[PDB]
Amino acid sequence: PTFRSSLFL
Amino acid sequence: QKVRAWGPGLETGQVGKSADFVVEAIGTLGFSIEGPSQAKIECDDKGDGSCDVRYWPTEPGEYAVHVICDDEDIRDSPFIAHILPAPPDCFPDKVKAFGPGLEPTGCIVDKPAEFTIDARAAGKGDLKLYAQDADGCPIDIKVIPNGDGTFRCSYVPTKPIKHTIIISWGGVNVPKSPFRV
Repeated sequence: PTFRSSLFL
Repeated sequence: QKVRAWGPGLETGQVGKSADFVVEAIGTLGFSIEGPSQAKIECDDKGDGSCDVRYWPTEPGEYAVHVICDDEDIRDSPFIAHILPAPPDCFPDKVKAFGPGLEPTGCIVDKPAEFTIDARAAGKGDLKLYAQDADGCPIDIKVIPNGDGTFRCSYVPTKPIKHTIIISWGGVNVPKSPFRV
């Protein structure tokens, strides 16, 4: 399985 | 662009142990992590236009670390990090490091700042440093292993300014680190 997590500011 | 980023977690790490790195200023910022597991990510703002970033892989395998300035990747981003499975016998959390050369500052013009590293309660692993100043100039730190699992190491600032030292045992950033001076 491929997963994509991410955060921004 | 205004954004620099380096450190252990863009190369390597271990499962269920935070892959860490630094991001510096020089708009608003962002990161994302394609990988074999749901990674969890956080940028802890240090205050100083730099922030400790750590993500948490739960799978051995390779993860792609995109740092993103605006609308688009950082210079070398994505970075590509191979995460190793946690050896049964490696305890980075249990490494300690310390001494004059890891403070606030006091670290003067051209002059050596000492510091040691006690890896003895820390199991088996490769030691690796990552040091750049406040301009992404690399910092040379001769590290002399004493034998017993401790390490004499020092460097020479030139500045009434800040130098950043990241410390990795078995490719995993160490407690109290990255040290800022």
